[PDB]
Amino acid sequence: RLTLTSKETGEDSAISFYAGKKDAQGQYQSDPEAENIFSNLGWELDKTTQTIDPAKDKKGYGIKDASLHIQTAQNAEFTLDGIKMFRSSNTVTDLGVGMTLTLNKTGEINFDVQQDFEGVTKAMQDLVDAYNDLVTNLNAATDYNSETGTKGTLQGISEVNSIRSSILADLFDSQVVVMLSMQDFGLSLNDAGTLSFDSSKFEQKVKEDPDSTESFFSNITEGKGIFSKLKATLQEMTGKDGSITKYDESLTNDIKSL
Amino acid sequence: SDNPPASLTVNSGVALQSMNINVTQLAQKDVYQSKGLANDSGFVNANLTGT
Amino acid sequence: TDLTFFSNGKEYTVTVDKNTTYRDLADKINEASGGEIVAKIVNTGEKGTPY
Repeated sequence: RLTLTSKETGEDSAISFYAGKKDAQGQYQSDPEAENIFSNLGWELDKTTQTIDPAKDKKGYGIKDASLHIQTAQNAEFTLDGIKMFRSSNTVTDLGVGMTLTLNKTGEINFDVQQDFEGVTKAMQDLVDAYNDLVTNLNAATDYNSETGTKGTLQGISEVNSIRSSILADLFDSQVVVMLSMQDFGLSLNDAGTLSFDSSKFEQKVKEDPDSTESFFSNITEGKGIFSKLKATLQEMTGKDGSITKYDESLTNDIKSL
Repeated sequence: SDNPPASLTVNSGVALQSMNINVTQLAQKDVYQSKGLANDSGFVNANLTGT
Repeated sequence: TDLTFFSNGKEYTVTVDKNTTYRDLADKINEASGGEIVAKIVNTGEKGTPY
């Protein structure tokens, strides 16, 4: 048996397989009885009588020929907050702004959109780790070693001490109410290299009020937020006209003259 | 629950909300299976003279 | 005219003119009632877009 189905879904996709010899709009033939198709493959469920005239628009007539219709095209039926909603396909892309609904079966569902802010923990962890490693490297650069092999290698260079102190300040820095200090959200600002990130306190205080936190941390770019000051300070340091380049250029010219 | 009758995907930036959704019927397509049961795919109706 | 509303003992009023539109109305409702009263237009999924 020949199976004939619509590529699309929805009642509008109804198909009528009509034996008319272009009776529809090529030229009116008044439904000629082409033997084979009219006798085996006409597809208007029970139409030998001219119920649907082959008009110009929606020309979907056919024949009673063979079968009983198997599966009827349907429009998906939704109920959003008591509002009856219907679409052509199971895929609803216009439910809301930036939302897409896909249908699997019928029933009742209760979705809830929450803000996903889990990445903040990873952010703080990465920041504290990088700072710990950097300050460890700096100390090791200007650590006094009783072995005296590297006792104050770069000692006398104010760059390292200025950097360490300035980042410690900007981290310990805050604004008046708004965080009083980074330790407000579990960021346990300990001694240099011993900083720890208390995930519990941060997560708790953010889940309690994510709006104040988001505001104070979006002030970062007025009352510029916390990490904005770091973005400025580290920029001045690592800048092409920054102090790092000053010491570097001095040492680079020294070897030329030498 | 175990089997989500419908799946809602949300992009970034959308405001927070909750949706009370109920589904009652799936979208379908129209199916036609010929009742004329031929025992040969090469069945030729030679009496269809002309076009 | 003045669309006077009363939610949980809180009064809210919205002026309406001859140029009233459903969108304008919804906006005025959601603005005068500062979020207390939700107003939104839904494009009903039917043949005549019966908003």
